Amino acid sequence: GYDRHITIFSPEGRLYQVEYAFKATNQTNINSLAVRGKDCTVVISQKKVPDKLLDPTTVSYIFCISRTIGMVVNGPIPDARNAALRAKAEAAEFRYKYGYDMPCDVLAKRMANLSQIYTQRAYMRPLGVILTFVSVDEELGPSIYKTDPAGYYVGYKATATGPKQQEITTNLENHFKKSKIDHINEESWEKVVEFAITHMIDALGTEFSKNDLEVGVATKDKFFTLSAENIEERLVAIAEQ
Amino acid sequence: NNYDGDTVTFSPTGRLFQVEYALEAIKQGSVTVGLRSNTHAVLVALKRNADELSSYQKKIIKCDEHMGLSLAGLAPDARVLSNYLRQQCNYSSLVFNRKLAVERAGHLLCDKAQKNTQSYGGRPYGVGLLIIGYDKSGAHLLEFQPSGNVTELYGTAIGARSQGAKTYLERTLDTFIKIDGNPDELIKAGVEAISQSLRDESLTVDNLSIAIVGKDTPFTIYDGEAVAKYI
Amino acid sequence: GSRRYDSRTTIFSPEGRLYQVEYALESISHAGTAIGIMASDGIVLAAERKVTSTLLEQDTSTEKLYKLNDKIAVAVAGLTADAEILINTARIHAQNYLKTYNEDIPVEILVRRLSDIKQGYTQHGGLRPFGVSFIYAGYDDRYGYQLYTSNPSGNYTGWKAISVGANTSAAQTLLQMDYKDDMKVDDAIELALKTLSKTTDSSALTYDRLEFATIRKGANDGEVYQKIFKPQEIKDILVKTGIT
Amino acid sequence: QFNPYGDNGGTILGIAGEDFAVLAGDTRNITDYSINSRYEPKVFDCGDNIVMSANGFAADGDALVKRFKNSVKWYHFDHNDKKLSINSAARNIQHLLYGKRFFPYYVHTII
Amino acid sequence: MDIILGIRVQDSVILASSKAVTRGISVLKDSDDKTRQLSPHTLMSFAGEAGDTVQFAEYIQANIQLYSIREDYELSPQAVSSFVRQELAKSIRSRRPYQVNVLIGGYDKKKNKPELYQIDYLGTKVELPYGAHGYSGFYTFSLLDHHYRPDMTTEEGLDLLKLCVQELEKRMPMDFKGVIVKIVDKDGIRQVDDF
Amino acid sequence: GYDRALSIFSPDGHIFQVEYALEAVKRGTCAVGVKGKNCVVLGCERRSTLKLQDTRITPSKVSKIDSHVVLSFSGLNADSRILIEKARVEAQSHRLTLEDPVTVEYLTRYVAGVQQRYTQSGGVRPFGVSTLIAGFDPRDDEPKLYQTEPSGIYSSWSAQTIGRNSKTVREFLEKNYDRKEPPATVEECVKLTVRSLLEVVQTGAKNIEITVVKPDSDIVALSSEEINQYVTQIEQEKQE
Amino acid sequence: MTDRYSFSLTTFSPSGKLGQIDYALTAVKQGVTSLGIKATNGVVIATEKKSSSPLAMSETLSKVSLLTPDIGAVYSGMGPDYRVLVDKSRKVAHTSYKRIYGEYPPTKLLVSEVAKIMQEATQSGGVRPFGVSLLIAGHDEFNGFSLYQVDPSGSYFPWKATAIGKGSVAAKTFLEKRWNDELELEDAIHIALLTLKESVEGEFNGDTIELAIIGDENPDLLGYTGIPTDKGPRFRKLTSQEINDRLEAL
Amino acid sequence: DRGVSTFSPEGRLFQVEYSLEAIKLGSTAIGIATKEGVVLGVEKRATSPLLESDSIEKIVEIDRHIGCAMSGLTADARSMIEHARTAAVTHNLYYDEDINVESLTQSVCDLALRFGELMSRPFGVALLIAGHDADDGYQLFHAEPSGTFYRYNAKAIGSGSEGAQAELLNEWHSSLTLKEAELLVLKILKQVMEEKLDENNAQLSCITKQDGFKIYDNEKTAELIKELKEKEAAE
Amino acid sequence: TGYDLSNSVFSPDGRNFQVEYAVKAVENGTTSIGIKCNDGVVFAVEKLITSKLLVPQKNVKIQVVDRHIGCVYSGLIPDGRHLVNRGREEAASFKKLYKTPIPIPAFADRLGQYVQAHTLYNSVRPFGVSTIFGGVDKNGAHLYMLEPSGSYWGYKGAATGKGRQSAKAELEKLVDHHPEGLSAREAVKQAAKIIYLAHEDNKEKDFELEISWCSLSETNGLHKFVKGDLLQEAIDFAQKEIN
Ligand SMILES: [Cl-]
Repeated sequence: GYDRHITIFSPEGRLYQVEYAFKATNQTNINSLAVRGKDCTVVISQKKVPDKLLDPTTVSYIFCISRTIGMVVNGPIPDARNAALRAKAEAAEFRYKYGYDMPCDVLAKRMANLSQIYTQRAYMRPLGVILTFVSVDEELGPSIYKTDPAGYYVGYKATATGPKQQEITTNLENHFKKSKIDHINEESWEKVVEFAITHMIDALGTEFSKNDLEVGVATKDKFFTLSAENIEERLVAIAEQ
Repeated sequence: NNYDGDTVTFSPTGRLFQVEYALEAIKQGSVTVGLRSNTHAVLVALKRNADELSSYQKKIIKCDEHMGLSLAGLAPDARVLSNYLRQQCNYSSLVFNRKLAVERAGHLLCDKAQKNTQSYGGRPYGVGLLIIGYDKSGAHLLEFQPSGNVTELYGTAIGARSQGAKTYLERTLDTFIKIDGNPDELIKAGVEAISQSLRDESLTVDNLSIAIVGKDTPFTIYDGEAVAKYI
Repeated sequence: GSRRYDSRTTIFSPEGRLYQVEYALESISHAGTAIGIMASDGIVLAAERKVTSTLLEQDTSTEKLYKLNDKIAVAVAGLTADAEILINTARIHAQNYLKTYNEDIPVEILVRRLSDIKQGYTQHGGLRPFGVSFIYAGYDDRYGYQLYTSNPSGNYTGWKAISVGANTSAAQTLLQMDYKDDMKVDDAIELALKTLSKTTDSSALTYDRLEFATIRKGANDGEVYQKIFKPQEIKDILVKTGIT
Repeated sequence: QFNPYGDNGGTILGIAGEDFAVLAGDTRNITDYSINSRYEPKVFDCGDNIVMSANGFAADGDALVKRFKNSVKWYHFDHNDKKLSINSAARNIQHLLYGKRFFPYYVHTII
Repeated sequence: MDIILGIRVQDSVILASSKAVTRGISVLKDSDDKTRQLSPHTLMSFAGEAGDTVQFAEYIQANIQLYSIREDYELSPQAVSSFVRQELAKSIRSRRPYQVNVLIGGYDKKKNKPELYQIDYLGTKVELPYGAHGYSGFYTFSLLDHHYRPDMTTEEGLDLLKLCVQELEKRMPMDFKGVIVKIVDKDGIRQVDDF
Repeated sequence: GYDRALSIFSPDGHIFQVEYALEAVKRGTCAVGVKGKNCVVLGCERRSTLKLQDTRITPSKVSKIDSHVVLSFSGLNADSRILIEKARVEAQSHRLTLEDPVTVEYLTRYVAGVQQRYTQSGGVRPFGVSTLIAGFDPRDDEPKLYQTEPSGIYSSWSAQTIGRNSKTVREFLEKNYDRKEPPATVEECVKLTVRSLLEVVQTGAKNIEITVVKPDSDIVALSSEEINQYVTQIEQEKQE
Repeated sequence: MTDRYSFSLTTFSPSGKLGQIDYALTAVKQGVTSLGIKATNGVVIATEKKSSSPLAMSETLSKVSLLTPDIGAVYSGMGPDYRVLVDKSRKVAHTSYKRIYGEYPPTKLLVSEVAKIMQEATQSGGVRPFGVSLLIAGHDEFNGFSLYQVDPSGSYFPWKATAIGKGSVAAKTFLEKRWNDELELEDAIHIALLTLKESVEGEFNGDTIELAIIGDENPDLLGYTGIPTDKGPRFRKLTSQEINDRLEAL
Repeated sequence: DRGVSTFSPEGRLFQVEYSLEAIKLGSTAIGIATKEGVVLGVEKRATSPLLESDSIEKIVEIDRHIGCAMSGLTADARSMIEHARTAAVTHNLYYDEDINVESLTQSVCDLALRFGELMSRPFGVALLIAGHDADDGYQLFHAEPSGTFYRYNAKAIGSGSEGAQAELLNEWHSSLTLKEAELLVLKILKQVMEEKLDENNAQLSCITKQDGFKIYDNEKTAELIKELKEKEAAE
Repeated sequence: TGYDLSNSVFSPDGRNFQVEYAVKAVENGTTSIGIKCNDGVVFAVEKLITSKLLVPQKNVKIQVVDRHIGCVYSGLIPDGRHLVNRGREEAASFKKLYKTPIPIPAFADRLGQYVQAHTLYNSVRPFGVSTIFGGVDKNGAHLYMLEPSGSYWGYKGAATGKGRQSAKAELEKLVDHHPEGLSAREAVKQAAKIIYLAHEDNKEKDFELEISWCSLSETNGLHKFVKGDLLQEAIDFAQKEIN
């Protein structure tokens, strides 16, 4: 059964290597979440540093692709960094060629197209990663677009990825059923970050210290990650309410 | 078993069987010995014939005026690798007016052998080499294995029954390392070393091959009546 | 490496046959039958469309019969997509010859080159062969009217009457029975339709499941005309011979 | 425009006896009206009892001598230390020179 | 090289080509045959750059002979001329173009007609009743404009050709050492030995 | 580029793809070559499961490589066209550089070399073809007959056959061909060739092709009636 | 390194089947239903927008795509494969036609080029076939309106009306009862919506249905005025609101 | 399947070992070296009596001072010979001298391992290379598809090799005359051949300093065959 | 199954078994470590003395990249040399285009992407080494460890090879007992102790110790080998602690 080793069709029209690459996605046992405000797009991810010998500042799954675009990865770090370097190079070339910053959705489509090729070409394996791209696009506004090893991509009101993604997804669905809107109706990004952590806490049923989390924030003209103390400041604000 | 089809495959315990099978070709090869003092480095090799009508397969190859090696295993692979060394020594002379350090010669062979162990379609080299030389830091002896592993030694031996000579040299270490300024004695020690690897056969005049390089001696090979002195 | 997944498309069986060519011929034997009949005053091409649906657009359709130049046409049996690749090559080859020599390409020369391309895919390159058999119908001023067939092996032969695709064994026996050398085009039209009608896997032969073409000198003086039949014209010719 | 050639002057001379041969050359090296060196040898022992000089444009002269010296080395490597006879050296040097037929070594060569 | 002429009459094509090969101040040869038979009923004469001429001629000859063996058939003069034109039209934009001018005289056996084509090194083809390459045309065209008739016999054509050679031997600066004359008709190609 | 080594050695020292290419030859229609005192004759079987053929246009079994040399074959028809084309191109190239047509030995040596190349090149299978190559060297009247096969080996034969049931016709030729006295005339050579095919063929109708090559580019193919006269004559002498 | 897969991955089996093509068609069978209907003065192509999550914005995922101003495409099967095929199809309409003739290709020829691309994925080294069937609707001056189906093999067929994917068998039968050669574009849109409701299970509105037409020229969608011969695209995507208007008089 | 350049667990290359089996199926070739010259002899082995035996060419000239005999898949030898001839002539062009026999042999052996995934498989033919040069005199070399070559005083290759080699071990001495070597090749060929040895199914050749490489006529070999039969009966 | 016979193939778990098999080759190798300190990094490795005939100090295993980075590895030694050769090429091209010597994080990703690339195709084999490397740049000291999968992180301390667990435990004690930081000269001594303690898992053959370091104050930010008096002092400190 060599149809399970390379990306050719099985008798039932399936691609097992693509399916198994989806399972590699959860190998890190980390959950991520993205939401949109009025002015911003917040992405949060769990940070698990098991070894005491690790330098915790170097353990990250959130990447600054360009000044405006951020990307969080679900999957092994080697494949994650492979995707990040390509995304950075693609976004840099787009700007040079076309005279304006690559939109989040266009970079998503491009990375999704590359992923599609690995599902059709035999010599290249799929990357065992799911890529969530975030920005505040100058035309479309706050944006979340997500890519997988199948080459699928779509825009989101909000999204979650990881082993316990379904719990977080329904939690978010139930909030947007209630609020009746497409986003978090909040002025500051600080409170949208707070919303994100609050609804992750409820869905996962765990408490977080400042070193159990990782936060990326996209605003107009810049995407940035938060320090441990920025997150601690945010954790204190949630606790005092 | 299922993991020995090519060099590009690791076994479940992390072994490369094609590299190990290449190592096996060396073990079937005729014994060759290497040893050095502080002034000279000496190769001794037992040559092998097909029958009494044939010549004896030459084991020693000159690389430069200050460097050369002996071989055990696939002889064409030794020709490829010696030719590469000849070029690398040559490049160093023409471009930098510099005699190639025996150590660099080792690093270059290591990296050439390695590339043949990580790509599809290729195969590992099937030969072991003992490189002797005299450069700006004195006399040297190196052992090349086609796994890529190169090792600097006072003395050593590779091939069938090489363990006898390797044990002898390990005992004789303190004696032969201080045979300075005396070529014929360093050779005598190497000829006695290779004698610990003989079975049913003894060293004859068209059987023994000796090479020497040192302080005031270019790399030169002795065959035929020129080795009769040492039997 | 990748050796593991190589089918080795261009090797011999122990019996000295080419696996992939044999299996491609097996594929072609399920395609709709196509018949070519060569008369003294023209050639008939007749082919059966593969099981039609009532909502198929029949007039703006082409599946079996293709024009290579003004003097040569082909009937196709096999994968249509494979056939179009080869048809475009053949069309270009014809124009190359016309550009080089200022004369229309002799039929056999075109047939040989197309057959040579097929041959290549069976000897080198590790690719699957083209799953196509052609019936070539054409005219040139050296041999006049000519019918040829080529198959996935790249072997080609000349015919007075021939069939490709499904039920060739039964079709050939029927053609061998009623064909004679002094035959005219209108007789050949009838034979072609009668043979398909008897060999068809359908209930009854109708206009919407057929493609039809003639190559006559039935233009005005010493020149050749290609007539790819319209739906209504096939409906009429089917009534004129009393099949419907 | 860049001119890839120069003239380094000097002169050389070869005479053959019954059981010997001499190859002489002055040691002066020049460009235009200046002296670069009063002692820059351009006659060389190339091994196998062959002496060689390539006089004219010194950069080409040195390159050729360098290539022929290297040729003698590889002749030994490839043909069991066989001595390169003077006639075989001559033929080899022809191919060294003619190989740059359309961008010549600007030298008069004597061995 | 230098002088090549061609006349198409009722039943044949006649080619006349100068015999001299001159290099510098020396006539190296006075019996040179500046022609190749491409097929039994097709002959090509050539003039132009030294080396180029024979190299091109023999290359065309090899290709037409290859075609003949492959198809067991002789290409028409029109078809051969179009092949030759295209080869020269390719050549003119190459790194080093063939500097060769040709005349092609053939008898079409399907049409039972003689045919003469003039093609220059650029690949400029024309069918003509009479043709010339180089400075020869400057004397022969006007002469033939006067004396040529479309219904002439092979003998009349040869006399008409004698008149051209005579004019060239009177007014041309160089000694071209006479011509080799060849006739192409229904029976193929033959050489007139006494001209 | 497709690189796979398709022709390789097996443990017993055989190259199976070359040996299987010989099986394709064994399946092909029988071909026979017989050389006389002043000629070579090439005879070829044509199978009769194909009625309604057009023999004007169908590829002939014997091909002219040049005006003085011919090539017949047994095996895959499509494969043979590639060998014939290359041979014809080399024929013209030889005339161009050497200013002399090929010898039959040289043309054969070239064809065999091509076949050999396809037995140790990556990504290709061997030719499923064996050839009989016959003719006369330029300005020579000594008859030449050579045989090639998929491996690449070639040799000269007084008479030889290839294809299906070739072992039966070789048997016939081995007792009916005298080396001391080859068929002294064209008629004798054509007859011995037709006789040898009649051991294997069936009806001597449109099943046998005969081509006669004489010195100085004298090649002609016999028609049905001409061959049928040999068939008729041989059968009447047989009833004895 | 380098693509060592220079050999075919789709080959003939002893029975004559091309395995990978068959299996690709199986993938198309699993795909969501899409359909096309040809009227006298236009063509409609439609499909269900199967949402992957209610947090996903299904407007950002377009299943019906413009190829040229007069040609549109829809599919059944694997989305990613379709997306890259649309990219390639849009480019080939320019490189192999518009950049040569200064006008857009007729439907049959663009279809022919897409079919070629899909055929090559069936024969070339180291690739699997595309896992999609396409329905391409379009108009051109000399052929009028047309509708084509392109399969994984590279085969294409012209249709009066058809469906592909999940419930294609039932949908085709529904279309046979309703189609006549006098259908006006609005009648064809009505039948398209009726046929799609049978195969759709959940919500059936303008947000879960994607539908586009090939009809009259739309000068208001051109973006400029002043050239009389340029009159606007015949391809138009119906809005979510335009679909709901027609779902009341259903 | 498996890679073409794969090692066995015993440290040998599968394809090289398998090509050695192909050579054992080949026709016998024998070479003997003397101080008066080197003799090369082969069994022709025609597959059928209708085949004209003089067209079987298993002894071949490389240069005036170097000759060659073959055994195994002989079609494989053509490009080896073509390379050998070009190597020999090229060396003469570059150095205005004859190329050493050992240098020629090493050049041919360089082609041998140039296979893999270069040609698709090793050569299926072994070569006996015999010649003379001024440095090392008369020489005989056995060139294998492994890329290895040994110098031999005498050597047999092909189907009858191991029996013929054992015979050569007893017969060879350092004082053999050329005539003695000629007879010895005929004698040992007659022993290992299937069909009865004559001038039509066996071929002799030699290389001498004075006259170079010569293939013998069928008339010349026939007399040596007659001289051999008479000498064996004479005791 | 058969999922483990070819590199770049996902198993049904989502794993690349060939990489996991390369990890087994690393676990078989000798012990090597890295200790990050106040203003630099220290590297040490265990060199098994197979025979008396090995020339002491003359089979050097720690390698320099550029002039400011040091690299040590466990597993298939030739594979490690290949990785360093690439590392040197990457560093040279960075210095060529950007003038400044390559930063350590930048250098870490260069090796990472290159090793990750050898998990993408079936025509190459994964690297049979884990590599500990680091140095000093404009932002201070950095220590990294890179594995066959291409995975790497920054480390306070790092260990790989047959005695990795023993060495890791010893490293964790230093991190706990020195929250403010360890000095370069102290870290050299500690490296010697840890290699001697990690030698217990390989105690048949006795060994030779090799240490190197980069420190802003002690070596001026350049990579240097520890030799002579400083080495013997570090050896003695280690000998005192095992008894
Ligand atoms: Cl793209």
